[PDB]
Amino acid sequence: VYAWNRKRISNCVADYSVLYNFAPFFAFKCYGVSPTKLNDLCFTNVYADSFVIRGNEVSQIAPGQTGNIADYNYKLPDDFTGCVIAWNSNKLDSKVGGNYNYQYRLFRKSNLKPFERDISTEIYQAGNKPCNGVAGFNCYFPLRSYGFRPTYGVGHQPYRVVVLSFELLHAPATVCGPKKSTNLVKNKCVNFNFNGLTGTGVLTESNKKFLPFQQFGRDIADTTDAVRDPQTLEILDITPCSFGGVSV
Amino acid sequence: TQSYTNSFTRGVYYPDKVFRSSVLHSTQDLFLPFFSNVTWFHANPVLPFNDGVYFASTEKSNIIRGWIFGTTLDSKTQSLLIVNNATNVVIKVCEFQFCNDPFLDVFRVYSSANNCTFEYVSFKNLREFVFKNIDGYFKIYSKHTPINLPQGFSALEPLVDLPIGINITRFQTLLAAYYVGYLQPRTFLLKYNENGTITDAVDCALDPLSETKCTLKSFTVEKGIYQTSNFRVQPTESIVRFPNITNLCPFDEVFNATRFASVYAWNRKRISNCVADYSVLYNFAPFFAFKCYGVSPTKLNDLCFTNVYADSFVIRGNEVSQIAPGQTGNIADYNYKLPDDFTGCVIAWNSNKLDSKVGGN
Amino acid sequence: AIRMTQSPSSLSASVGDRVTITCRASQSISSYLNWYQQKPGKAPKVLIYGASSLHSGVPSRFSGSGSGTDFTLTISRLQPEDFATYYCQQSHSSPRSFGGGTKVEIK
Amino acid sequence: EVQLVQSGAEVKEPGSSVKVSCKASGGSFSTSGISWVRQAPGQGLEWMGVIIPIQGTGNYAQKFQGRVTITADESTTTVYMELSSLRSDDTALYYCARDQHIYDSSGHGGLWFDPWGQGTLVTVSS
Amino acid sequence: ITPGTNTSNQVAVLYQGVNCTEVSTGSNVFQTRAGCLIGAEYVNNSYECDIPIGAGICASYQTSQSIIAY
Ligand SMILES: *[C@@H]1O[C@H](CO)[C@@H](O)[C@H](O)[C@H]1NC(C)=O
Ligand SMILES: *[C@@H]1O[C@H](CO)[C@@H](O)[C@H](O)[C@H]1NC(C)=O
Ligand SMILES: *[C@@H]1O[C@H](CO)[C@@H](O)[C@H](O)[C@H]1NC(C)=O
Ligand SMILES: *[C@@H]1O[C@H](CO)[C@@H](O)[C@H](O)[C@H]1NC(C)=O
Ligand SMILES: *[C@@H]1O[C@H](CO)[C@@H](O)[C@H](O)[C@H]1NC(C)=O
Ligand SMILES: *[C@@H]1O[C@H](CO)[C@@H](O)[C@H](O)[C@H]1NC(C)=O
Repeated sequence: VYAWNRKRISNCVADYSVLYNFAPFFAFKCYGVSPTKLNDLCFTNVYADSFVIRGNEVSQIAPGQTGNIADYNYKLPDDFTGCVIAWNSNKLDSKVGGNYNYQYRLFRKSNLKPFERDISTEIYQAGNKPCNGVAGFNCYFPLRSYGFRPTYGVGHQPYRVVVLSFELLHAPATVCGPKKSTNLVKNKCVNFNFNGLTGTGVLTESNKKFLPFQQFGRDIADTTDAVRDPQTLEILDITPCSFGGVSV
Repeated sequence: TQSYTNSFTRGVYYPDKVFRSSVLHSTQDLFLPFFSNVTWFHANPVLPFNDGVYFASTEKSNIIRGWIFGTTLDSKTQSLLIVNNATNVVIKVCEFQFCNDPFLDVFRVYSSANNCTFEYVSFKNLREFVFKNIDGYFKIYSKHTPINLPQGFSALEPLVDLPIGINITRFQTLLAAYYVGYLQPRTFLLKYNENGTITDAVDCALDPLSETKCTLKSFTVEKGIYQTSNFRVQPTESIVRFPNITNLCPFDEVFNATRFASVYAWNRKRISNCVADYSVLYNFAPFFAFKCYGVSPTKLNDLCFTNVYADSFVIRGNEVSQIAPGQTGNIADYNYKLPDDFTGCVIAWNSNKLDSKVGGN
Repeated sequence: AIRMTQSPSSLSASVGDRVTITCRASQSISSYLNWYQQKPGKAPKVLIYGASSLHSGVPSRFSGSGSGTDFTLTISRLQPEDFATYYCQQSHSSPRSFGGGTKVEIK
Repeated sequence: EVQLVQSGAEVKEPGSSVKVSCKASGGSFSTSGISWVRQAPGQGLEWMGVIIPIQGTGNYAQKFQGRVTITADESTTTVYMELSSLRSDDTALYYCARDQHIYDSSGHGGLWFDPWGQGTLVTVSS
Repeated sequence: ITPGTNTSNQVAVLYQGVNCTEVSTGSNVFQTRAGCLIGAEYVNNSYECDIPIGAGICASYQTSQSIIAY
């Protein structure tokens, strides 16, 4: 957990409905998004951060949490949008004599910033007496090994955790769900869906001066008034179709 | 050679990649404050980084070429090297061993280059760059404008975004006179004209007039008296006062009993005159989480209670849901009832290995 | 830079007697003192750690106490197999300085 | 508990170096300090240095710095101590021991060396 | 207190309901029943009210022009 692995996912179509076939977990824990809607969205990037904790600490893998893990080992941002997947791995990560291949950081001078990894093995100095790298009074070793055994209770058994963080920026989308894209229809009232941005309106050719890095435009009420087509990089103006009041 | 200069209004960049036209938009971000104090260098330690760097160079022949970012710059950690050939920009994050006085000859910078986890390849002129390392991206904004620091305005369009998450604290310039400023978390009011270009900006914390301009959400302010803000005196230090108590609370004997009581004759223990560390309760029982009502489990160590009561018993699984305020059932009616205004924590763990016998317990 | 001084260096007692050995530190080491028992031709074994705790398997006759700069190891009833050399070690800070060592002999 | 087994005896000359192995049976490796304690013939014990295998380096007392090198082989679960520039005062029994360092919450309880090797007699022949 | 930005960027500040001791800050402090007025030169003359400050004190922008309170 103190040296949690991180993998970057980009330039691919992500089908989140096969994640049930890879790990024997019971449900997602998705913050800011719903697990069933993941296949209908495009994200600029995905990050899969994997590690092992024990049962008690699975509750700490969540935005706004505090503890040993959330402070010194693995911290999630308060504005987190993603999904946490944790499953019991007592059959794999537990030995009869004890599994001491998994460790956690117990002491640290200050709390971790979100998504910060600290792999320093320096001796922690609780007091003022210098340690000079040697354990002693008020000189602790910050890393402590979990002792995982098959006879431990469900709260003390190992749990494998994978955190998926969805970077949804203004950049062009790179990770999308399986979704076939139809032909572009202009000058007609249609239900459009650009990279998961859904709406209803009339799409017209535009002469707005989008800079090469921009991808969409907003309005006074933060309503998307222009878009960039993901395939043919042109600028489309979105207009409400047609409506009015009718008096008798 | 280190001189000092006023930055005037230089250093405004597009904070987002959303197109806006003919609008005044308020954004809080790392900006270089107006009329700041920039350091002017002439052609050597390493400058700090802080929250961001604004680099400016009035040049004509591209003498300055590259930059170095990192924390120790001694191959003990990953460092960012950004150089450029006649056309190709070379960006590397190897664990370089930089020389004391890096320079370029018309390469004598890093004697070693190991563990490269990322590689990216792509009148005077005033070139302005803003480097900031927020989130997990190293954002570089650039703007080259012909001059003859001018008392004018020009926005800096974004140029490069790199997913490198290298911790950066120090940086240095590489060449084969330049201005440096540091970004601070300021609130700005930006003006997008008809073509979507930032043409003016107001720094809301510069002076009372700019506070008025930002409060009105406008650049022109009419004659009158405007209620702008509220002045407050901020605290100087923190004071903590807790009672004189040294004994530790006896949570050992509650969770580690040989046999728990029956639910109808539930055991109760009183806890007082002690310091209770609720972070060791995880080491006594193999439960999965607390169920705290009126309080949060992580905050328990920051509170003082007049008394604590630990009521212990054994039920079966179906009835664990009944140990909660407002519940009804056999247990909540005839055995163990909790008040509707309950403030506490319920801890339940399976004990099938202890409380179950082959013939029945 | 912390030194440990023992007293006496060699005491001769009989079986069933009470043996008291003192271990003094130049400066306070809290409760980071240990007592080791070494028999000739063999590696030392732990008897007291933390100045007040008994290791698993240690007979109840051994007892240690004290804190700060004054410490004492006490054997309530001496035994024929309790004649050995006793070393006191401080775990306060580097270096872990062993005492001069007290040798318990038969009267 | 954990069992420690060392290598055999060594006979050397002043100005040479000696490498002594200490193989742990196992159970807390890469987090347990493998301390080395030497004992001169007829003299008291002396602490040379300690190594935590995950640190990679080795810490030593302010009497052996500069001529003692301790390294750990994680794959073989063996700790190696290399004492260079041997002299007359380097003839002793060389034990390897494992630290525990149980601390409750304030400083009560300290380190102790429960497992010791059988001892590696190193003789610096003249 | 400000004349229009078309006229001058010089402004005066009124800290409402505080004594002129609990107070960017010029050496032109003045004590009105409405608060502490910084940046306005009090004048013994009286004119028509231009910018009402309160409790009978008004401010204007008049001549080398500056903000005066009266
Ligand atoms: C995208 O794909 C369409 C057809 O699949 C193709 O006509 C178009 O050129 C492609 N554009 C890009 C930028 O890949
Ligand atoms: C910038 O700070 C220096 C001292 O660090 C000071 O001498 C200089 O006057 C400042 N710049 C301005 C424009 O006042
Ligand atoms: C926008 O660009 C056009 C292009 O000629 C120019 O005429 C116009 O003045 C620009 N807008 C502004 C506000 O300058
Ligand atoms: C500027 O605004 C003031 C309002 O206080 C007005 O009296 C004056 O005539 C204006 N001047 C110009 C040139 O618009
Ligand atoms: C301000 O305080 C001083 C003493 O500190 C007092 O003499 C004076 O009357 C006060 N004035 C007002 C307006 O509060
Ligand atoms: C106003 O007059 C009083 C006395 O009549 C005098 O003390 C004071 O200084 C005058 N104020 C100014 C600004 O001249």
